[PDB]
Amino acid sequence: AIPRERVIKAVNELIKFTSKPDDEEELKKDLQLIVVNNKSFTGTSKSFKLKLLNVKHSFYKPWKEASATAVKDFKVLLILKDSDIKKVSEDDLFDQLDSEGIKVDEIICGKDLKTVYKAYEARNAFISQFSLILADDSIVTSLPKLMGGKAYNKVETTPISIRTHANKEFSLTTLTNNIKKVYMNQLPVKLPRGTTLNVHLGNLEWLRPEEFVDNVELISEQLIKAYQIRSIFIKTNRSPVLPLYYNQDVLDELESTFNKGLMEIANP
Amino acid sequence: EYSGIIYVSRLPHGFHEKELSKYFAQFGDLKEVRLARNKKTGNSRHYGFLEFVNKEDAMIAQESMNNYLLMGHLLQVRVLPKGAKIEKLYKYKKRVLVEKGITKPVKQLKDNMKQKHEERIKKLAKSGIEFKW
Amino acid sequence: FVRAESIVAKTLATSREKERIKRVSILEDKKAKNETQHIASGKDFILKITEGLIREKTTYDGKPALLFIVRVRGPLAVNIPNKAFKILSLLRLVETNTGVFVKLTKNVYPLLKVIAPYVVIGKPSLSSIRSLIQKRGRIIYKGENEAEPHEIVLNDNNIVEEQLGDHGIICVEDIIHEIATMGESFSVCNFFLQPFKLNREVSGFGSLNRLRKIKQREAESRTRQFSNAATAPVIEVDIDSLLAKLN
Amino acid sequence: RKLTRALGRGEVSSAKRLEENRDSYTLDHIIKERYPSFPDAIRDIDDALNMLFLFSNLPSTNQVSSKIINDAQKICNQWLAYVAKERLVRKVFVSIKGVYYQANIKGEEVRWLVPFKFPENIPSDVDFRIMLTFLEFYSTLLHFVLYKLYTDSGLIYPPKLDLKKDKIISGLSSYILESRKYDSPVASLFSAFVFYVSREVPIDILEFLILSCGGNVISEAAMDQISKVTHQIVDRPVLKNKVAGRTYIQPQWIFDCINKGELVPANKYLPGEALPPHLSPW
Amino acid sequence: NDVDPIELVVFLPALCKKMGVPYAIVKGKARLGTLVNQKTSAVAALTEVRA
RNA sequence: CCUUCUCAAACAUGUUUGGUAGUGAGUGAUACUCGAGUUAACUUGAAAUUGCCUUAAA
Repeated sequence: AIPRERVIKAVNELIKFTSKPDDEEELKKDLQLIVVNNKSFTGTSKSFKLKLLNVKHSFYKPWKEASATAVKDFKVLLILKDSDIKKVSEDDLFDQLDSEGIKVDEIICGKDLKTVYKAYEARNAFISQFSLILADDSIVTSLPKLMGGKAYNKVETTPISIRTHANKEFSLTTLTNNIKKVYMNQLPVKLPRGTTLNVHLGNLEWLRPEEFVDNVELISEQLIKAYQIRSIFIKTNRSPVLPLYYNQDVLDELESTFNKGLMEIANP
Repeated sequence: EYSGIIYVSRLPHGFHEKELSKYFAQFGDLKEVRLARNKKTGNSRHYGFLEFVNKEDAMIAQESMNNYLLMGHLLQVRVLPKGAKIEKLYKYKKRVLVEKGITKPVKQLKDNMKQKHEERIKKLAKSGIEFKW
Repeated sequence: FVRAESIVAKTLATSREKERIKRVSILEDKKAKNETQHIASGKDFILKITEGLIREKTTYDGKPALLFIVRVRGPLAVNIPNKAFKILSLLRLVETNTGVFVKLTKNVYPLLKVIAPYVVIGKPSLSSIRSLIQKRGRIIYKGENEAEPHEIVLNDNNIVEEQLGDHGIICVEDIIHEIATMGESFSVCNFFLQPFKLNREVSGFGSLNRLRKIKQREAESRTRQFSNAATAPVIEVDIDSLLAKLN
Repeated sequence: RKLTRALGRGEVSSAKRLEENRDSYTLDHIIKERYPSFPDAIRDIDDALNMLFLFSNLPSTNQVSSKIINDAQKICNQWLAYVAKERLVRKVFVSIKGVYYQANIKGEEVRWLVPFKFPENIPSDVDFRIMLTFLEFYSTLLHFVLYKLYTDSGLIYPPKLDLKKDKIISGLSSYILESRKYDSPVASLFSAFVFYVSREVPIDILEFLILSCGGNVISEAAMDQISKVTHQIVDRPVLKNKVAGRTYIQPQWIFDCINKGELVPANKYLPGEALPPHLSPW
Repeated sequence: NDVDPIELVVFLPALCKKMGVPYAIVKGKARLGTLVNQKTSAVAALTEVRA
């Protein structure tokens, strides 16, 4: 898969390049993974559903840990069904995620989105302050019309669909368990309609370089089975790229019920 | 002075060419109706132009619809001065994508990507980077 | 005069309806091919709503069923699109306060999904079937010395025998039995019958009748729902109580 | 006027409260003033019966509402069920206009007409407001008279109905008449007889007559929803295989037996034979 | 606009302009009365609104 | 002066598959795949001057 020594040297070289001596001192240290596929990821159809890749090392808790000295702190928004907004109170989440240190800042629903946050200015202002948006999978398919087309231009504002129902009933245990799994293990990735896939690994101050190496190893070994990948790069913002994977063989792939109902309902 | 050309802006989501012509025919005969739209998707730009046969009818339409509050949008209507005719507003459509063919053979594209990888290596060596291969 | 808000609202509602019908058509085409991987669901759901009101979602067994379809007034500010209008014309449901009988099958389900917003669908009981045929039964009958046919009330069993006798249909009760049992010559009986012209539950514009109209509209909004979700279960209501009101 | 004001001001819940908090007029004092004697009321109920049975068979129009039609049908079914249980019919005559029934009610002859189950055409040339006023008065009268008859017979009024039987067949059989030797021979005819009625034979009429001269009825038309049979009533040109132990009859046999009082022999009423003339009992 | 005696409202537009308050003259004290559950109303005002 | 896909099966409360096509204008850097498609983040009142079926009826 990935040479561990080579990727260790790559991460160490990037983290040496980051400190040679506005947003100028902050935007340039975000580590990015570029995946280039031979063919289109989705096909002819756009997708908004983020692909959740599991990693062994926690990611969002370091974000809240390191965001205490930042302008915008890490915030989690949760969107549930309108009929299920009455089954959840803030203490019900507090006593079920106080051990994990997870705090849900604000819970909304479709009615709240369609009434309180209808105007574009209010909608963008409310959305822009949140960093992790988790949605019920039942309601997640109505979200492009409500949250708008601006919210899907960035990864962090793109909603995450999580399973909230057990035995065709609402389950607080299931909802909290899915939230815990997302907060600990999995990361969201934006599947593009081109060939250039971007992964935001995180920030150099969030995690140690060895943990970045392990996470990128697990992501690469998982994506190998996910698709026939072609090229893999690791980079930092405002800096060039470093290749880490290459393969050749996957390049060789480059080159009426309606009328029956009408007949049944018509006379002859 | 004034021409028979009307600039309309802050148009709602559903107001398009057919809607605009249908509404302003009641104020007068229309010589040309155009609506600004995005080139790559069939979405209105929320402004457009109309031309009346009668400049008096253009003035009346403006003084009637200049500050009409419509579906959360306060309409804006102006009469254009002499000259300045309307042009270059084509009715664009929502474009689709299709995969084009490749005339470069497999060996040629492999050689090209090998050369690109070599140039990447040379650029990394240029930029003070000590990385293997 | 025509107001700009009316024009734009009609445009927006018609566009939403076209999007709904397009999504329904694409999904049903994938079902007709039945060899497509990416699909939201590959089966059929019925939502039975009865009476403070209870809704039960079940899976359609696929067995043929007897449905009564009533054409109601559709969504506000909607132009009926071409496919829905074609299906309604074939079902002979071009105007409201009109009911027909339908044989529900697998090829009939997708059309019902397409025409969900304009019709109300139920399962008629034998008493209501007998009441409809005995109370509102009309045929178009052509005489030998009559140059032009005309509509008459289904009053004579002799006409029934002389027009449907080869299939063994002898009288009104035979027609009722064939409609209820969905046997041979079912469509022959259905099209020999004209579509049943019902009457409105609330009529007039006095203060009492306007209050009744307000209550009726509130009840209609509470029961009837358009999901616009391309997979909405076909909604089945208490056609017995509806026919008690409309007949 | 006040409801119009509430709707004009836009106060919908106020209007609903105004509609709830009103009391309608009644005609009980007028009935008791006009009919001081129960025999007088019984003598006058015949036109009421005719009006109710006529109005129950009409379809709903703009002038005539489904609520009024349903109330007429219900009160007619209660009357028919009472006559059927007390076994009080005496004469029956089937004319092209409909069925004339003559019963004996507290020693007085009551004659009335029931139309056939067909969609009769409304002329739109009659004063429907006058007819509806007459119908309201007649409904009050028959409610009072039926209450007295059920109570004097020792039955609960109004009788409760069986909902599933109502949804199977909407007749007098839906209403079960509860409590807390008849006069021979009309009542006692068809004793311990089971009649299987064919689908084309009028089920409401024949069931009413057999129940009135009490015997079991098995309806084929009521078998659509989903041994002991002695007689079977049919009217068809070509009749299928017949069970040997069962007597096949034509519907005129029932009417002629009722009119004569005695048992008219069944050799004259067979499908492969013509019928004798149906004489009027009067 | 149709208040009699008119001095009850004739000072109001100048007062609103002096205090920097948006105002509008509307036709119908009876219409304003329907707004606030009365037969008539000389004036109406919105102070706090929902989000 | 309308009002927005509020979900499915499979295996044993857990696991996997599928389901989401958007207000417009503008600023911009930076890399990737053959005028085509992708790739950090920033502004804004729903902002704007021209890129060839009828009883929801009078």
